[PDB]
Amino acid sequence: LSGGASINRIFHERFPFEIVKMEFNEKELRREISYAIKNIHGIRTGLF
Amino acid sequence: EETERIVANHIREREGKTKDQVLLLIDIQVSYINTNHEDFIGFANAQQRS
Repeated sequence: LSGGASINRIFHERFPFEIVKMEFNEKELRREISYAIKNIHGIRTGLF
Repeated sequence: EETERIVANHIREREGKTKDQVLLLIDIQVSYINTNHEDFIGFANAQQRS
């Protein structure tokens, strides 16, 4: 396999996949968010 | 004369302190604006406000 053809694979196959691979761990992420919204508000109240 | 004098005097002394407190009380209201008051929040505008 040639070098340049591989580069296309790097750009359009590897890079996307490397990105997809980094897990969100969303349950722990959602916690981060909820903590985040309480902290911006905090000492102020509610809406919006 | 002297009675009117002393009492009128006392009034002006009290005038200061009461006005200060009246101002301060309103200032307190601006410093924090509570949203957890039950009479305040219906929430989604009408259809929940009494």
